[PDB]
Amino acid sequence: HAVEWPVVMSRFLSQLDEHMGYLQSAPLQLMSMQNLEFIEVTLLMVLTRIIAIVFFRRQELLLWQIGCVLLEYGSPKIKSLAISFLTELFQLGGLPAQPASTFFSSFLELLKHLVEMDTDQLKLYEEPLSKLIKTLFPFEAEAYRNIEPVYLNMLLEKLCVMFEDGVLMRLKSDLLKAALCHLLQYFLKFVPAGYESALQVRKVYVRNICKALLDVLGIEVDAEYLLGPLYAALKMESMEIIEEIQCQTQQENLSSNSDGISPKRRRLSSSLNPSKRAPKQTEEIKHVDMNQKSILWSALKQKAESLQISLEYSGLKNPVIEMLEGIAVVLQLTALCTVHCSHQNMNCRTFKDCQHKSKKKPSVVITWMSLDFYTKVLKSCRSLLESVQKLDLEATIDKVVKIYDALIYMQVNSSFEDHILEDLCGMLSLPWIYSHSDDGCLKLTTFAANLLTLSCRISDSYSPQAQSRCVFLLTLFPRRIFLEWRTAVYNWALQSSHEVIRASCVSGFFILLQQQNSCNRVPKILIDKVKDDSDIVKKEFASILGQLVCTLHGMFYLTSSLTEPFSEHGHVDLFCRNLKATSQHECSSSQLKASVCKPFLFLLKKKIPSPVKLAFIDNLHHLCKHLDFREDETDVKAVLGTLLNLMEDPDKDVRVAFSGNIKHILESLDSEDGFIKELFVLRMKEAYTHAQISRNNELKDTLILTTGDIGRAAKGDLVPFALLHLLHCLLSKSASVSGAAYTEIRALVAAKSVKLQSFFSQYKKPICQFLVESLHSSQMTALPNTPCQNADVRKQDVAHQREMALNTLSEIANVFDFPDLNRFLTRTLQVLLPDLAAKASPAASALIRTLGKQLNVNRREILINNFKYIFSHLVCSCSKDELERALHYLKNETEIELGSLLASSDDPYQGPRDIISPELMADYLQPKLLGILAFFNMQLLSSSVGIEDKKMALNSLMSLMKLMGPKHVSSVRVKMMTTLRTGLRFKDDFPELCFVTGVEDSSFAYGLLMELTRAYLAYADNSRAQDSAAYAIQELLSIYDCREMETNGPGHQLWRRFPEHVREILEPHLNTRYKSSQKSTDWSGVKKPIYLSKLGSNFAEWSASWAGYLITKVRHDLASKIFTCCSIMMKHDFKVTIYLLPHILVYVLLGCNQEDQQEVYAEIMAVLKHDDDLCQLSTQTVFSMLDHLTQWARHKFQALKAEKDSMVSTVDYEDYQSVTRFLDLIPQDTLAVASFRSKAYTR
Amino acid sequence: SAPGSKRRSEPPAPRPGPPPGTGHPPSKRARGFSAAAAPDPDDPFGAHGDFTADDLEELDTLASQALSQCPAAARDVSSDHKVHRLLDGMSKNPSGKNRETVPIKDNFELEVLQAQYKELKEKMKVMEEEVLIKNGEIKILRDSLHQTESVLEEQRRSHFLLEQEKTQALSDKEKEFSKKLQSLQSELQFKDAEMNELRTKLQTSERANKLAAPSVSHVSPRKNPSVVIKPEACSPQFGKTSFPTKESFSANMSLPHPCQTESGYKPLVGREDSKPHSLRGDSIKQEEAQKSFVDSWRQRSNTQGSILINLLLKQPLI
Amino acid sequence: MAGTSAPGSKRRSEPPAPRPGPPPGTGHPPSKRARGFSAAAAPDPDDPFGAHGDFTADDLEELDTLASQALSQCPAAARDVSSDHKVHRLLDGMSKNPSGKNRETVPIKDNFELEVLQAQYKELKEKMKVMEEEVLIKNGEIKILRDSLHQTESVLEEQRRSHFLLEQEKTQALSDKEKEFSKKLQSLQSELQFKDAEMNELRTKLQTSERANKLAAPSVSHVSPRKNPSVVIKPEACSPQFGKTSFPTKESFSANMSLPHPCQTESGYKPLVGREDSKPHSLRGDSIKQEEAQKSFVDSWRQRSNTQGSILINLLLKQPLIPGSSLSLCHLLSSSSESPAGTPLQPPGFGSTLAGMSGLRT
Repeated sequence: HAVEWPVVMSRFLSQLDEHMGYLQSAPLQLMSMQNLEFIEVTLLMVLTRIIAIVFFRRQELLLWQIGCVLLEYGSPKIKSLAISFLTELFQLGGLPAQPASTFFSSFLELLKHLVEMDTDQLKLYEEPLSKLIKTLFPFEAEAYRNIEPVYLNMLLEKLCVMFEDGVLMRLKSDLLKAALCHLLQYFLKFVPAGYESALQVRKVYVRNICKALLDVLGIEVDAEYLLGPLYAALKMESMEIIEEIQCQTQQENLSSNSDGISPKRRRLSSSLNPSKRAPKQTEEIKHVDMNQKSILWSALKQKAESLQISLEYSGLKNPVIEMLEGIAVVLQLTALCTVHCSHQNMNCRTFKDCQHKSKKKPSVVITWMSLDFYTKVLKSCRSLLESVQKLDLEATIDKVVKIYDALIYMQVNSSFEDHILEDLCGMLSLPWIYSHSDDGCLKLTTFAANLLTLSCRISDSYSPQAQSRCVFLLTLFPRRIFLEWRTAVYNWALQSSHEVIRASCVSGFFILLQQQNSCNRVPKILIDKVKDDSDIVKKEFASILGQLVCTLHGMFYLTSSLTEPFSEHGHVDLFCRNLKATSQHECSSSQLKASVCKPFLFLLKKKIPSPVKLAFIDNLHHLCKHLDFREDETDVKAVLGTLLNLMEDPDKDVRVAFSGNIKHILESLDSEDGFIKELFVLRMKEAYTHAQISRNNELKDTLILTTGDIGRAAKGDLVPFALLHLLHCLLSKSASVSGAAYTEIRALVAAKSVKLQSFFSQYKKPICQFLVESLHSSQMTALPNTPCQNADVRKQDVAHQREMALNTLSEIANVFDFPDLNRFLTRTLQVLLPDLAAKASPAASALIRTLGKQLNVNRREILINNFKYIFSHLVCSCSKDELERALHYLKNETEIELGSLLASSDDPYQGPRDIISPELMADYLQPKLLGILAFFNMQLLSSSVGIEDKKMALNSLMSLMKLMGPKHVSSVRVKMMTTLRTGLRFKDDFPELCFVTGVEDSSFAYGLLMELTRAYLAYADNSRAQDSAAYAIQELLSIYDCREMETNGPGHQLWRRFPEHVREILEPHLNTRYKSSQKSTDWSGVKKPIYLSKLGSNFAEWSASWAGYLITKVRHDLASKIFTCCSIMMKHDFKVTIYLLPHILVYVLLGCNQEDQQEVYAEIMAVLKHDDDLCQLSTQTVFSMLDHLTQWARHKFQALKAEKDSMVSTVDYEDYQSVTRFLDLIPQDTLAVASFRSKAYTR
Repeated sequence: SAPGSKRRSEPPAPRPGPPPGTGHPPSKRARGFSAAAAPDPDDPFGAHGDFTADDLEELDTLASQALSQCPAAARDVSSDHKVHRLLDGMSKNPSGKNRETVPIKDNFELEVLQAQYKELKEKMKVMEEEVLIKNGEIKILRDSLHQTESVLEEQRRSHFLLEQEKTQALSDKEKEFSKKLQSLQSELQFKDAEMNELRTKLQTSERANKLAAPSVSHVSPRKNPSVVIKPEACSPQFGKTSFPTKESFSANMSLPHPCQTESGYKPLVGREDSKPHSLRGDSIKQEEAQKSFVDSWRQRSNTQGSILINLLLKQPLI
Repeated sequence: MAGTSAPGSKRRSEPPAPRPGPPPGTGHPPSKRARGFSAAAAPDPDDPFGAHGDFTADDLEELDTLASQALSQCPAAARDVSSDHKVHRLLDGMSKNPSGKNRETVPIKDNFELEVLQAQYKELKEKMKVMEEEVLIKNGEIKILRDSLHQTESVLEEQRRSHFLLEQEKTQALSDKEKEFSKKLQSLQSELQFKDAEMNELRTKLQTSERANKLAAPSVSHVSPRKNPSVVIKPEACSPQFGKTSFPTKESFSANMSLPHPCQTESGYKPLVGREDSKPHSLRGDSIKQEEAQKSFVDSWRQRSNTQGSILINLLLKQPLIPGSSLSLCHLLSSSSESPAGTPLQPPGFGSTLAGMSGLRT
């Protein structure tokens, strides 16, 4: 308001700073800026301030957006449309606001493209703008950006033209172009010799306007025909304009060269229309000679008027760009002889003192986009010019053209890259790598095929270049990040040596280091980090982890780089990367052994913490808490893999004590367990007696006193490294206590039982190559005994493998196991009766070719195993699994084995199908047998004869299991169970005639002791949980806490239903575990709500966990086992809790703080009432637990009166009082109405 | 069927055009309290639990027009207490619908521009209801205006005796620990929350923030070494304002013997790289020509920040 | 329930009070023309649906006259005539939407009066282009209350005949009486709208008045002057106003026939005969009242209308042959002369039309 030239222009800056802060005050500046734009519309004076207020127009160019009030913008927009209507003060504006008005009209039309909905008024303002713009085209004085924004609006008018469906007619801008189509000819032909030079220069851009429009639009058929009329009649006007250029060639030789450059820009305009398809270069090749008529200097110098009109036309660099346009028009004209000779005439000039480098870009596009020579020789003709360009000291001049030359290749396999890369990066390490940084970035776009075999200099250039990219250090981030797109085209072998050269560069980065290169090397580590999807690069990421160990080491910018590298490791972490953490941890442990080697300093108090702090960092970089021991399982094995001369022994004697209660004799047991002491030794000659002396330094080695089964487990761990490297070391492993080679086979059968422990090792973790080694161990097992006796459990252990990943190498290994089945069962194929079902089981999930060959190996065995009795016959049902390959012909050979090796027959066939239907070995086999039963039922009109008077049972048993195995479903078996019943009759009930609860009635008797069969409850329940697989580690480690809960001899060994799970229990019978900590953190009234107010998934189990937190003062014997279950059920299944939950309330309400029996009661009522899925599932639990109490009271009250030790039993009768008193808190309608609400109803 | 937002824009368009006409701002409570029956007293029934105008249709957002009416005529105490017993009737009770997210923001933004305008105390009781009605899993815009919500209240929550400031000592950057924000505006929501963090002296920061949401802001800032570009024109200034947070940590951790950072040398790691990039924020080209505000970001807001780089080297040195 | 939608009517008036506080802003209304453009934002968006919606401002309420009230706010001050053009895009769009609301189901009646308020407030060509729009979009097959809005279309054209040469009256001379033959018709207000249509016949001048009238319309108006007292009732001031408008409308051919006397008149004395007796049906009835002091003005109105009829008494006799009658209107002319000589003595008024009527009735 108080707006001087000194005041308002100074006020503009803080206003710009207010704009720089944010936008969107309470709309007051929208009143002010529209007044200020009106003040700018008032502005024609204050000449210093007129440009100084245009500094606000920079902010007004900055504050153009689509995030303002639709009123306050569009009000000022039409006010701008009035300001642009009588924009003579803008048409006579000085310099910057005149430039900013074109920014403002851009700021109009860009923000006009946003959505504020003043629909036709904007189009009325558009016609108000374009008539002002055609007047601005009429009032042509200097500019082109004012035309370009109008051309941006004309492109917007083209966007208005070709929006939905309109054929580029009745367009007022094209009518203004049609008004320009005479006004240009008015400025060309008649009465125009006074001021129409810049008007022609406008008409140049005006012709270029609709030309660039015709290049812009996504065009079509004859809807786009009048969009081709943007130039078609104008081509004759361009033919007039070329004749007018000849009239413009009749210049007075006085400073018209810029207009001639504008005429060249006019010439380039129709060339740019000709640069796209389409419309007749036979017209344009004439103008190409007129384009050639610009210079035509060195060869011809033809006339004197054709000399002086070329001398001033040559100035200064845009004429060489017009020669580069004369390349481009010749690149459009397809007159390659006229192109290359003019390119030779361009090669005749080719120096220009600055301007040839701009002229050489399209000259490098001349012979290339045409591909007028051999596409490998075309590189060298450019490279010979690039040799001159490297000789030119092309400080970004031709280096941009060299950056343009990269994608300009467009036909080269590998070797053209090998020559041309010498020219670029060798200059880049010298100077001017800023443009080469774009060129290296251009290479990531250009690398779609390069570096096939002779890449050992190509990547050696780039690894030198990325090292040289640290010399400016801004391209250091650019270089391999572009190659992060581009180094996918690589193997690992020569890349490792390149990575070794990169390590040599990293060593050079480590050598040439003060603090700057290391930061770039951190980025170069980071650029190597995002360069993933290669194991050698993951080993280079392990070298980057060794650099992260170095980032643990140098600690200045390196610890600053470390977590960022760990974030880069997290950026490399497309999973939880414990896989690569297997062996590479030992490399960092070797770096820790190097840190044990870097422990010569007398820091026995300090380095005992500091190397542990070094061990703390990478483990915290591995982002874990309990990994102090879980990583130590391999790290002590890496300390076992350490030679441990003197520096590692006392380190391990202190670090294990820092790890656990693991003194040098106590952790010698932890060095004996595991036998990776002996197993990961595997380096026979020197270190073994030194390690035994180190074991004498650890445990006073009595090495005969060692666990042979753990050594047999180490023999499994040996045969991992198949085979002779194991088998040589196996002998010394055998001859340690007593054993020998290929021996002992019965101990190898225990090692085959330990192969089931290796299958237990295959159960939880994967390390998938161990199964391939297990097949080699199976090949070694055929080398051991060729034991078909093992093949009962071994094939079952192979069965338990078979879908650990469905990794296709295991399919080859299962074929090898089938070859082992062809090996161990060669004399009999006796187990191949039931292994055919396993062969049916395995080849069910096959979807592979050699599995069909493994099925053809069974069809080989249809000869080779001497196809036989019902081993060969009764497998014919499930055998028909796919019939895709000539497996079908083997199935036809099996149909031969179903017929040639082979009513009441149907009643036998149904009875055959009956045991088949209730088999459900494979779900698909049951689904096949049901599908077999469907067409078997399509043999009806005899089944109705079997439906006589009362319907002749075993038609019943057929129906009986057709319901009984339709108990719930498998997914296709559900709809397969449809054709079970409904294909047959209703069978009214006409012959539908006729011990689960005896366990369930003894389950409350099992609830009584929690000792008798709670074992058979809990352990077998965790056995179902044992195939959580694995996810999480605690879900595995529950079982070891259940092994910590394991106790209680031979009756549990009598409970070995899955004796492999008892073997998995025996596997778990060693490993200590269970560090999952807990507390109360009570919030008990909230817990009374968070029985249901926590989010209902395992929240009742969490309420059970809070009940387990409440389960302190209850019968401490298995309360810890319940607390061991509290470790489990926190991660374990909802079902796993359910087998604890009754006994919990049996435990808790023995005696617990009678006012908090109310809290138990508080769980009950609140879960029912205020809620009503996840509720209703949780309800059934609450039912079920109360039902135990009843029966448990019945077990009590029987024994209360079956007594004639009755003293505490009277206290237990007092408990039986109090528990029944606890039942008298609920009863029962409360429960019953909720059951009516529930899943429903009978309870 | 095709007049949803444009015809609804005509209310404030009528309101602001007459606001941009003439003299004093008693019209801010004149037509508004007349028009206050049209939504709020039109929602006054509260049929349990649903107001009469609010929870029937989505067009109950003339409170944003009332906020636009609050933004209409700015003098000097008029429409706020004129809506005071109306908002104590309506907006006090018809704001804890616990989802509300269709203009739950503009419901608060009505109170925000109210608190922005003038006053001390009537909204200072209303912030207790915002201290009551809060969420940690709000919508991305509902989290966004929430950052503005205590922000407009902060001026009287630092009036003289700070009057509401320790009411959110547990509803502090705990609320900024509703992390994993959305795209760069929701990143800028933290930058406005950083802009909101300028008051409230540093006695008990460990219970309230512990620089841990600021570590989550540093987690954004450790990304911000290369997280943004050309909204870096916002974000590097937000990084320059993140440089104030270390200077704020210099006035807190290097105030008397705390150092405040346990698992945050990893956080101060790329912050030190951002401290390396602090004076090197406007150092790409660095020409001698400046239109209005270009080179002053890493010169003048790095004058204090290169000191704050040395004051990022004060509780834990360089 | 606290209140019904009468509180919304208390809010719509309060929204009209928000429009009145917007009308209590200031002088010249480019911002309200922008609000008329903000209305035109809504007004273009109504027919943009073209499916089961309406002009939502008119579809908001009925008594809420914000379309007139913002136009009343747009009558702030003249700057300059684009405010009288900016709502033209708001005018014809909702008018075509009201034309897209054809047959007037339940909401299209109130549109034309909003258009009439838009016609009366400010149109430079915003009525004339609307008349150019209504030339392309008009349907006149009207009904009872729709006869009033058709006269509101007749109210526009004379108001549009104002500027400098009236600028579209010759274009309005195209819009002639070809649909106006729907008299002997709807009720007293519609007869007052027919008197407004007669006020439109006291308009559309010598470009079309020498064509359209032809003295067979005034005789049809003499049937309407019979109809206005007989085809309905309760027109005590209304037919008095309808006569007072006809007192202007019969005197609308004053300088017309006294320029070159074209006038197309076939029955040039039938309408003057029965209406002058129908004057005595009220004025000699007011001379049967014969009061000196006016009641408030309703006595003074019809007496000034009788003083206007005194000019009409001087009118037909000065040119046409008086006392050439056949019926007892000549016997009522003596009663009109009884009404004359009463009111001539009771005039104390302009002596020119007094003494002429003293020789006209006598």
